[PDB]
Amino acid sequence: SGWTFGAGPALQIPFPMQMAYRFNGIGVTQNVLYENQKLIANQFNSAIG
Amino acid sequence: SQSIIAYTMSLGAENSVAYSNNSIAIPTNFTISVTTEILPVSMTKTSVD
Amino acid sequence: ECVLGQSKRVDFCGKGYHLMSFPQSAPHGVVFLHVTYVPAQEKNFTTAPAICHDGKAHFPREGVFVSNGTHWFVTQRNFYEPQIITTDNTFVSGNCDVVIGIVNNTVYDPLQPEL
Amino acid sequence: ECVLGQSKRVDFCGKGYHLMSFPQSAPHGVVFLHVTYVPAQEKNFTTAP
Ligand SMILES: *[C@@H]1O[C@H](CO)[C@@H](O[C@@H]2O[C@H](CO)[C@@H](O[C@@H]3O[C@H](CO)[C@@H](O)[C@H](O)[C@@H]3O)[C@H](O)[C@H]2NC(C)=O)[C@H](O)[C@H]1NC(C)=O
Ligand SMILES: *[C@@H]1O[C@H](CO)[C@@H](O[C@@H]2O[C@H](CO)[C@@H](O)[C@H](O)[C@H]2NC(C)=O)[C@H](O)[C@H]1NC(C)=O
Ligand SMILES: *[C@@H]1O[C@H](CO)[C@@H](O[C@@H]2O[C@H](CO)[C@@H](O)[C@H](O)[C@H]2NC(C)=O)[C@H](O)[C@H]1NC(C)=O
Ligand SMILES: *[C@@H]1O[C@H](CO)[C@@H](O[C@@H]2O[C@H](CO)[C@@H](O)[C@H](O)[C@H]2NC(C)=O)[C@H](O)[C@H]1NC(C)=O
Ligand SMILES: *[C@@H]1O[C@H](CO)[C@@H](O)[C@H](O)[C@H]1NC(C)=O
Ligand SMILES: *[C@@H]1O[C@H](CO)[C@@H](O)[C@H](O)[C@H]1NC(C)=O
Repeated sequence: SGWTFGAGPALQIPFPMQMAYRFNGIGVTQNVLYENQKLIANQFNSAIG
Repeated sequence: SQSIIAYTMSLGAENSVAYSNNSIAIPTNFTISVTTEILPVSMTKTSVD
Repeated sequence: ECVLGQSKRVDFCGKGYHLMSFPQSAPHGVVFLHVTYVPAQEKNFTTAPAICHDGKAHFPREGVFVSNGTHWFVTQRNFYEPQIITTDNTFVSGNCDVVIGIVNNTVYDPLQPEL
Repeated sequence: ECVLGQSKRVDFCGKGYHLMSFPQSAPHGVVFLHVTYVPAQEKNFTTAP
């Protein structure tokens, strides 16, 4: 769901679409993520590993 | 008849969300809510000789 | 922070999206009344990340793309209000060959019918 | 504030620009994993107002 389950009913949304929402909240446009999705996923997996 | 029973407590009800990579849910109508909160600020001033 | 302004911290001035707060006094204490906003009456839609016009990819400026089965609209995120996709609520970046899930539609240009 | 939402307070949910946070449990305690965003590979330019 994201942050929608802490202020009411839970609403579903795809994870790559939510990552763009969270990218917009720091000042970076959302077209940056959609054109670097695989690299970001690889970095996240390597960092959590 | 009435009696006293003992059991193991439960935590809640299952709310599995319908997740796909192509579906989103958007609310359509709203409510206004008012809640209350209570806080102590001070106590009594006493003196003993 | 709750009475003299509007707060963005989660679950600080009540549960929900903060709107207002009012104070009252009690013997040796204070009472706060928090007024918030709650959504309701959800629905179902199909979504896409971008729309590929002729050789170009269009991204939504402030909303999100939705569909009702046959036609596509762009709406705001916290309330359902569909509008026809135009060149004044989307921006172009690149071509439709790198994004995963890009779909086809048409984008209306509000200048040609004028002349 | 870090798990149920996205924070703007500096150095609250980690060092950097906050993206996400995940909880885990430990004996008599909790553990938070903070996922942030860091810039890199700067350059040089001339600016005008
Ligand atoms: C969003 O939610 C509000 C309530 O939270 C909805 O307002 C309510 O709408 C119903 C249906 O029109 C109203 O019921 C009516 O009651 C009278 C009897 O008083 C009856 O004669 C009518 O036939 C009808 O059933 C209800 O009064 C009304 N509530 C308030 C406070 O005005 C609103 O409709 C919702 N929005 C949408 C788009 O559904
Ligand atoms: C999805 O929404 C569109 C909105 O355009 C619906 O199409 C319109 O339906 C009305 C009512 O039948 C017609 O008067 C319009 O002429 C239709 N629009 C066009 C461009 O022809 C469509 O019916 C909706 N689909 C569903 C499944 O509800
Ligand atoms: C949503 O998930 C489905 C299922 O994984 C994806 O459907 C497949 O997409 C690939 C192309 O990437 C096709 O080769 C397959 O034939 C599809 N499977 C079907 C139709 O059963 C779909 O692409 C995903 N959508 C997005 C936007 O990633
Ligand atoms: C969106 O439309 C374009 C063009 O109408 C499609 O691109 C063509 O795709 C077919 C098969 O998919 C190819 O044989 C053509 O060579 C493509 N044309 C060009 C100019 O590259 C595209 O496939 C459509 N989108 C989807 C999802 O099918
Ligand atoms: C919403 O998802 C699909 C798409 O319309 C529908 O079949 C389903 O019944 C709806 N509700 C839920 C809970 O998935
Ligand atoms: C950036 O500043 C000038 C302008 O290009 C350049 O000469 C210099 O080497 C660059 N790096 C630093 C650290 O100043």
